[PDB]
Amino acid sequence: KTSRGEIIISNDGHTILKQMAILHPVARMLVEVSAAQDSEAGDGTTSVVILTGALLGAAERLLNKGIHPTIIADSFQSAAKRSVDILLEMCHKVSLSDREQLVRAASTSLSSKIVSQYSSFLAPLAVDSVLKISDENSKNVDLNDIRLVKKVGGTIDDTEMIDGVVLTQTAIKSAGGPTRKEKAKIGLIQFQISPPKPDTENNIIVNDYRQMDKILKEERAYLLNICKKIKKAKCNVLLIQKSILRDAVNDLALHFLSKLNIMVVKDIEREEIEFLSKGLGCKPIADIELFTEDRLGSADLVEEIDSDGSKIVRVTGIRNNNARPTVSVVIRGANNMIIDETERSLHDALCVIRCLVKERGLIAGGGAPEIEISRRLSKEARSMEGVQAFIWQEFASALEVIPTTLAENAGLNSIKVVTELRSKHENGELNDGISVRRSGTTNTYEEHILQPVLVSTSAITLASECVKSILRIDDIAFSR
Amino acid sequence: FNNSRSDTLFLGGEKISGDDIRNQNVLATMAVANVVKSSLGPVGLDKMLVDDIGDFTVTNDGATILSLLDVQHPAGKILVELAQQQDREIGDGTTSVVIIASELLKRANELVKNKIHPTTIITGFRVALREAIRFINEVLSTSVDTLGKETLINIAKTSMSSKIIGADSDFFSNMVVDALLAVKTQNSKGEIKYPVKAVNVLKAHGKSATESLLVPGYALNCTVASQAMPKRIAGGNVKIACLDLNLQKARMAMGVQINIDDPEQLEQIRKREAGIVLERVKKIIDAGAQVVLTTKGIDDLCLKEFVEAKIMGVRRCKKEDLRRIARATGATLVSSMSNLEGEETFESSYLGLCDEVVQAKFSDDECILIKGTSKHSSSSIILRGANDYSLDEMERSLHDSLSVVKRTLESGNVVPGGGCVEAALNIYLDNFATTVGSREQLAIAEFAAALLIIPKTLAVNAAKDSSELVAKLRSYHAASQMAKPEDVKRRSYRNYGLDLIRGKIVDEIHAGVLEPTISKVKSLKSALEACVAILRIDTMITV
Amino acid sequence: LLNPKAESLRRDAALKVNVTSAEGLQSVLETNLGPKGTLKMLVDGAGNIKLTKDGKVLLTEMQIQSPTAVLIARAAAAQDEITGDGTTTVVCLVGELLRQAHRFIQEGVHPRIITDGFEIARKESMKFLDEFKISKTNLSNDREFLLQVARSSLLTKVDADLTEVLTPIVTDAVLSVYDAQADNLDLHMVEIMQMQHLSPKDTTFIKGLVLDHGGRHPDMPTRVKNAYVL
Amino acid sequence: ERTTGRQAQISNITAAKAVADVIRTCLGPKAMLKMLLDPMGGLVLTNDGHAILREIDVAHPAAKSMLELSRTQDEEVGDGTTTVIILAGEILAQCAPYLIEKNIHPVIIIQALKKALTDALEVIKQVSKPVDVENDAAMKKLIQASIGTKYVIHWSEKMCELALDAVKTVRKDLGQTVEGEPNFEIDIKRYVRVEKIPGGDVLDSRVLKGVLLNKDVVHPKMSRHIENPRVVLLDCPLEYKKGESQTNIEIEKEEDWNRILQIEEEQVQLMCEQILAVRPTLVITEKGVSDLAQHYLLKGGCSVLRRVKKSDNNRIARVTGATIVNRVEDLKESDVGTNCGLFKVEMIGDEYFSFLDNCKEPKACTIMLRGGSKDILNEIDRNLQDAMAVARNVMLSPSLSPGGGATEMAVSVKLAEKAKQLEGIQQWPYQAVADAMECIPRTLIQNAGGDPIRLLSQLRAKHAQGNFTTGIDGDKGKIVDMVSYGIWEPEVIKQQSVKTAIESACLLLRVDDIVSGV
Repeated sequence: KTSRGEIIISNDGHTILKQMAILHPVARMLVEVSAAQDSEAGDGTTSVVILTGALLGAAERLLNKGIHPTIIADSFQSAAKRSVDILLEMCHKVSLSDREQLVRAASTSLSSKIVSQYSSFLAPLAVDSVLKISDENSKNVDLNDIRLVKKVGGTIDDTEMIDGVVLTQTAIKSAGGPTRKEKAKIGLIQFQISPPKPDTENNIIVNDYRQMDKILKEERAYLLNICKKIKKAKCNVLLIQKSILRDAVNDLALHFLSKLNIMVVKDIEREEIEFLSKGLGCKPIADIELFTEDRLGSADLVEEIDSDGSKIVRVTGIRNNNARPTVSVVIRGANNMIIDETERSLHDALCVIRCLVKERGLIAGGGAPEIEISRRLSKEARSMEGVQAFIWQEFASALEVIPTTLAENAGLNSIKVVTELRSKHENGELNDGISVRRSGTTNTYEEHILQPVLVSTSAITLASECVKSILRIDDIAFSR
Repeated sequence: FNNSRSDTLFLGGEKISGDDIRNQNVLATMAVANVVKSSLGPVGLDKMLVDDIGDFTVTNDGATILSLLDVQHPAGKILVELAQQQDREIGDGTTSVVIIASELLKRANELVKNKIHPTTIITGFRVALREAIRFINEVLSTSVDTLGKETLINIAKTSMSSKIIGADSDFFSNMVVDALLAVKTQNSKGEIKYPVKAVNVLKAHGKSATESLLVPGYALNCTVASQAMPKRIAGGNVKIACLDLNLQKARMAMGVQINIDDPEQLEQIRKREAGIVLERVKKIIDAGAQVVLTTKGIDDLCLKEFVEAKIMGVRRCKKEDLRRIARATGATLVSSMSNLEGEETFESSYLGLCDEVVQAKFSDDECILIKGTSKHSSSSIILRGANDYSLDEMERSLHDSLSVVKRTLESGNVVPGGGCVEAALNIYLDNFATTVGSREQLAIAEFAAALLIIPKTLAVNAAKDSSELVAKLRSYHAASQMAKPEDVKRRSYRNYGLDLIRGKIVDEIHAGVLEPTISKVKSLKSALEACVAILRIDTMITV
Repeated sequence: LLNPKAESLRRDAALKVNVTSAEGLQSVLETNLGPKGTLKMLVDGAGNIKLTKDGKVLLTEMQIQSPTAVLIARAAAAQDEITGDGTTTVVCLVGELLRQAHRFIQEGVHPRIITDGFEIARKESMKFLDEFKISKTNLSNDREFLLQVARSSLLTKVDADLTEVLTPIVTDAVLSVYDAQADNLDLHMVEIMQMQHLSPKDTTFIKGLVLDHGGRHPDMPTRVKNAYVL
Repeated sequence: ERTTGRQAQISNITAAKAVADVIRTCLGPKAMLKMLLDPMGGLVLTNDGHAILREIDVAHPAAKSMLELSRTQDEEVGDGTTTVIILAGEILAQCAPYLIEKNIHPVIIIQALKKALTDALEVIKQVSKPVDVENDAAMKKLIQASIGTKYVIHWSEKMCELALDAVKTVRKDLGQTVEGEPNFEIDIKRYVRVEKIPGGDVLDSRVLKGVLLNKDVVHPKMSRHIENPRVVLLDCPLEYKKGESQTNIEIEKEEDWNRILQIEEEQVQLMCEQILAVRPTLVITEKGVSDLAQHYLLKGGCSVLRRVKKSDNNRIARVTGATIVNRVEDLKESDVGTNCGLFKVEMIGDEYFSFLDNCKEPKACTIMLRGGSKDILNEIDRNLQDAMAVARNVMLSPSLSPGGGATEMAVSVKLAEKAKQLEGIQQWPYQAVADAMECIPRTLIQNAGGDPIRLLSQLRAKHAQGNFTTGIDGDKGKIVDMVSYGIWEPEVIKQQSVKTAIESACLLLRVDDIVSGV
C-alpha cells in the first residue's frame, strides 16, 4: 500500500522493490542490483536478491569465527569467477546463425503470458529484429534501440517491423498537409514556429483597419522568414517538439510551408526527441540560425500508413554511415490490455535474446546449475588452504538457496526435492531440474525450459558486488 | 495481536506476515459473509445500510449491499471486486459466490495447521475445478418433462402465489406456457431466442376468470364500426392492409378554422379534400385487401366502398399494436401514400398473407381474431373475468410471471438448483479425490466439503434445521449415484433438491427451480479466482 | 434505552425534581412578598445594579436552567400584561400547591385526581370569588377611599417613608387625565421623567409636561405667569 | 459497525421499546403533558404525540423507522398516530422472550404475525356496528366528536354543516362488479384544497364544486356572464414573442421603426387566431396576456382570463375537460370546456372573483372559506381538515367501533380463543399479540389512576360474558359501556392501527445486522 493510497499487487521482484520505498540504505542496494539485473540480463531480478541474502547469512557464520569481512569479500571474488568458469564448461554453445534455436527460446518466454497461440508470429519478430542489429562480436546490444510502438486497433496478427524507423505521431490535419513526401530529409527541431509570444503579459487590441494589417504583416513576415531559411537548407520534412504552453506551429506557417512543398510533422513527443536524435543520426536544432542541411537525414520515401484508424508515419532508408539499423517495431491490438501485456512480453523476449548476443550459449534452468556447481565447489574446496577454504564450502551452500526456494514456492517438499537434484546430477550433466509442470524433478530441456547463461552469470556477478558493497560498510553517520 | 512497531527492518511503513495476516484474511471474509449470510435465497431477509450522515436504506438485494458496504482490508476489497464481477456479467447470485469463497478461506487456513503448502492448496483447487466443470456438464439437460409431467406450470404457479391471480393460476399457467412455447423463433442464424414481450393480453368483463381463451394467433381489441359489413369473410386466404394514414376526410390542422367568404374557395377545398380521400380508397379496393386497419379512423363515405366490396374496415387503431401485426402477418406499416411523386398503396408489397379473419362474439367488449398468418408463431390471450380491477393486477402479474418463465427457457441448457449442484458435486468429489492424491487429496476433500455451506445457510433463513436437511440431502444423492454409472437402476433417482416453502426434500425439476449453465459455471470458477488471490498474499506492506 | 447527548428522568423522579426545583424558586420569592418583604439586588456582571421587589422584573433578569421556573416566568408574563401587580403572590401559590401535593404523590395518589381536584376547587373558588367581593360605586368622590388603595400598592415596593409623598401624586395622576364617565383611562398620558443629584423625598407632581432643553441667557425671566404658548 | 448474533434482535426491540415507552402517556383525552428540553432555553410542554416525535433525535435506525411510520400514519388519519407506535412497540416487547429466551427463529414469528394480522381484522368487522352515512343529522353528530373542545366550539353548528357539505362534495359513490370498486376515491390533499377569503361570515362559507380564481375580466367592456361557456386552457402567454435563435435588432433609419410595430401586431394576432379556431366563449391563459390580444379576442366573442396558476389548471381540467396544451399553435379543438355551469364574476369580500363551477361532480372543487378575520380562517382551516378526516373514515365504510379500549380488548379475547384451535408452533406468539392488544386499554387505566391489575382482569371477563362494546371511560375511570354513554370511533382507524403496526413490526424483525457504509 503506497503512501498515496494506491493498492497494487504482483509477484514481480522488480516491481515490489521499486514500490517498497526502503529507507534502509544498505537494503536499497538490492533495488539497484535488481535494476542492473533487468538492464543487463532482463530476467532473474528476484533470484539475484535471494542469492545475496544467502551470502549475507553465510557471512554471519564467518564473522562468528573471527574472520574479517575484507577476506570474506575478497574470497567471494574468486568464488564468483570460479562459478562462472564452471558454468561455461557445462553451458551448451549456441550461435546466432541458427534461427531455429532463437524462435524456440523466444516462444517459451511468450508462453508465460495470456497471449500464447498468437505468439507464432511474435517469436520471429523478436528474432529477426535482433539478427539485423546484432552483426558480429557486438557484445552488449542496447534494447532501447528497439522501440515498441503501442497503437490501439487492429489485431495481434497484424505487425510490421519497419527496420528503418517509426514515429509516434500523425501528420497535419489542417489545410495543406502533404501527409506524404518522396526523397525527404528529416531534421529534429526543438524550436517552435509561432508569432512572438513573450512569457510576460501580452494582449492584441485592434481598434482600426490599419492596426489589423499591422499585426498580420508582422506575423506573416516573421513566420515566412523562418520558412525561407528552411527552404534554403533543402529540408523536406520537419519534426517540431511538442509544447502545449504556446503554439507549436501556427496555421499561417502550415500554409506557408505547404506552398514551399515542405512536409510538416508537429507535436513530436519529448520522450522521442532523445531517441530520434540517435537512431536517425541527426542532431538537435535549438534555433533556426543554426538550422542547416548538415544536421538532416536522408529518406527515400516518407508516407502516412493507417492500418486501421492509427494513421502512423513510417520512414525507410536512412542511408547513413553514422546511423545504424535502429529498429522501431509497431504493436497493434484491440483492447488496451493487449498491446500492454504484449509489449512487456516481447520486452522479456528481447532480453533473453540480448543475453545470447552478448554471451553465446544457454543452460537448463530450474535450479540445475546451482546444484552441480555447489557439488563441484565442495570438492574443489580441498584444493584450497586456510581461511579461504572454509569460505568455498559456505559459498557452495549459499548457491543452493535458489533451487530450494523454487521447491518451497511450488508446494513440493523442500528437503526431498533438493536431495533428488544432488542424486540425479551425479550421473547426468545439466539434464535434470525443477519444473512446476510435472510437479517434481524432470528434464527441463525436454519441457522447453531454457535459461540463458548470461542471466546466471550476471546474477552471480551482481551478487558478489552487492555483498561486497554491504560488508564494506562498517558504520553510518548523518551527513548533510 | 496486531503486530506493530518492529525494532528491526527500518522502512517507511509497517510490515506484517506469517500467521497474523492469514488469520486476518479469515476474519475479514467472515464479517463480509455474515452480511450476505441472512440474505441468501428468496427466504432471506432485508437489512439496513447506515451511512455517516445518519440516513439509511432498506433492501434485500445482496448485490446492492456489498457495493455500498464499507470494508477496509486487502482481501476484503478483493471480494468487492468479486461482487462487481458477478453483477456486470450474470447480475444474480453474488450472495452465493461470496459464501463459497468465504468457506474456502476458512478451510484453507485449517490446512495451514495441517502443514499443507498454499500452492498445493491452490493447485488442489485448480485441478478439482477443471474436473468439477466436467461433472457439472454431465448432469446438464435441456428443457424436458413437458409431456407427461409439468415443469413450466410449477414455475408460473410459485410466481403467482404472492398475488390474487395465484388462485386460478393452475388454469392460467396453461395459457402462458403453451403460448410462449410455440412463439419461439430462431431470429438470425438459429438463435432460438424466446421473445421478451409478446402475446398481447386483453381484458373482458364476462363470466368468471376461468373462461379465458387462448387464441392461436394475434387478437386485436377493436370493433367494425358500421355493422353492415360481414364479420367473417375470406376463409381460405385473406389480406390485411396496415395503414397509419387515415381514410377519413382530410382536414388542414387542429388550429386552422375554416371560414369561407369566397365561393371559389368552398369548391376548391371541398373537392380537393374529398378527392384525395377517395383516391386513397381507390388504391385499396384495387389492391385486393379484405381487411383495412386505420389508426386515425375512416369516414362514412369512404367506408361505403368497403361495404360493397365486403372489405372489413376498423376505425382508430392503436399504432403500437399494428407495428407488431406487420411482423406477425408479414405486412409493413404504411406511414404515408405521398412517397415520391405518386400516390398508391403498392399492391401486394405491403399486403401480408393470412388465412382467415373472423370476429368472435365475446361478452362486454368484442375483439377481432386473426389465426394462421403466413409466418407468425405468435399468439394472443384475451382474459375474461369478474372485473378489470382484478385483471389489471392479473395482467401486470402475468407479465411478471412471464418474465420468470422466459428467462428459464431462454437458456437451452439448464441445471436444477436448490442444492442439487452443491450436493451432487460433493459426493462425486469424495470418491474422485482418490483418483488424484499426492498431497492434493486433502485439498479436494476440503474443496468438496466447502460446497455444503450454500444449502446450510440457505435453510437457516427458512427456520428449518440445516443440520438434518443437509445431512439427509447427501444420503438421498449417495444412494442415487451408486447404480447411476452402471447404467441400471431400480429405485435410484437423482437431482433431489431442497424446497423451503413446504419444508420437504423434492425434485427441483418438477418443483420449477432451474438455473442456467452460465450461472453455476461462472459462479464457481470466479469464486476461486478471488480465493486464490487472497491465499497468495503472505505479506502486507502499509505506509 | 438511551440516546447520545440526552438526559432523562423516569418513574416519578422527573416530577419530584420539577417540584423540588420549584420549591427552590419559592424560597427565593418567599422573602420579598408583601410590604414586609425584602428588596433584592441583582448583578448582570457588566456593572448594572437594579433593586426591585417585583416578581416578574427579577425573573427577567435572572437566568434559570430549571424548566419549571421557566414556565413560572412565562406564567408571570400574562400577569403583568393583565393584572400588573402581584406576580410574587402568584409564584407563592404555585410553589406551595406543589409542596402540598408532593405529600399526596408519595402516598400513591395519581396526579390526575390531584390535577382534577385543583380544577374542581378552582371552579368552586370562582363561585365564592363573586360572593366575597364588594361592589364599589362608580362615583368620582372616592379619592378618599383611593388613598387607602394607593397605599396598598405603594407600601409594598418602598420603605413606607416615600408612600406619604407618593400617595397624593399617584392618586391625582390617574384622576386628572380621567374625565368623569364610564369610558376608560389611558396611562400613556402620564409621562415619567427623572433627574439625579436630589433626595427621593423631594418627589413632586407635575400637572403639565416637563421639557428637556431650557432657555440659556442671564436676562430671560425665570417665572412667567399667564403666557401664550406658540 | 456491524451487529451479529441474537444481540441485534434485542437492539431492534429496545429501539422500538424506547420510542414506545416515551409516548405511553400521550394516549387518551386524559393524556399527561410532556416536557422536552432543547439545547436552547426554550421548551415544549404540549402533549401532542406527532409534535413530540418530530422533536426527538434518535440514533438507532429502527427508532427512525418508527418515526417514518408516524409521518405516514399522521397523513392517513388525524388521530391514533401514537396508538400505532405503542401497539407496534408492545408486540416486539411481548415477543421478546419468545424470540430470544425461547430461541424461536424470527421468520416463524414474522409468518405468525401475518396470520394474526388477518385474524385481528376479522374480529373488528364483527364487533363494529352499522351506521347510516346518508343521514345528514347523524353525520353531524359523528363529526362533532372532532369539533368540540376546540376554538370552533361556538361555531360547531356551522362547522358540522361546512364539514359535511365538504366531504359530500369531494366524494363520488360508485360500485359494481363491472369495472371494480373505486372505494369512493376520497382524497383530502389535492382536491379539497381551500381558498381563504378574508371577511364575510363563517355561516356564509360555502363549498363550491369547481376552481375559484381571484383574477377578474382584463377588459373594461366585456361580457361578464356566458350562458354556455367553453373553457380553453393553454400555457404559452399571449404577447409579442422573439426568435429562438440570436436576435439583434438595430434600428437607425426612421422608416425602420414601423416594421417592428407591424410585426408586433401580427405576432399577437397569429396567437389569437389559433385560439378562435374552435370559436371558444372563454380564453384562460396560465401566464399574462398583453393588451393587444385583449382587443383581438374581444372581436371574437370570448372572455380573456390571464394569470392562472398551474396547480389550478390541473383542477380545471377535471371540472371542464380541456387538455393542457403548451404551445398555442398546437391547440386542439378537442379541448372544448363544455358542461361548465356558471361564469358569474360576482365580487365577494371587496375582491373580484370568477366562478368556474358546474352542476356535476368531477371529484375536484375549491371550498370558499369566509370568517371574521384571517386568524379565524386559519383556525377553521386546520380544524376543517381534521373534521373531514373523521368524516372520511365514516364514509369509507358504514361501520363504527367502540373506543376507549373496547375494540382493543375485543380482539384480544377472540384471538386467544381462536389460537387454541390452530394447534401449531405459531400458537405461542399469538398469545403475545393478544397480550399486546390488552396493553392499549391498560395504558388508559394507568392514565386514569385505576388499578391496572384489577380493572384489566375484570374488563376481560366482561367480554367473554357480555358484549364487546364495553370500554374504559376517560373522565370517570371505571368500566362502562361505550355505546350507551356515547363513545365511538370509526373502523378505518382500527384497520390502519392493526395493519400498519404489525407490518412495521415484521420489517424490524427482518433486520438481524446493521450495515455501516455509504
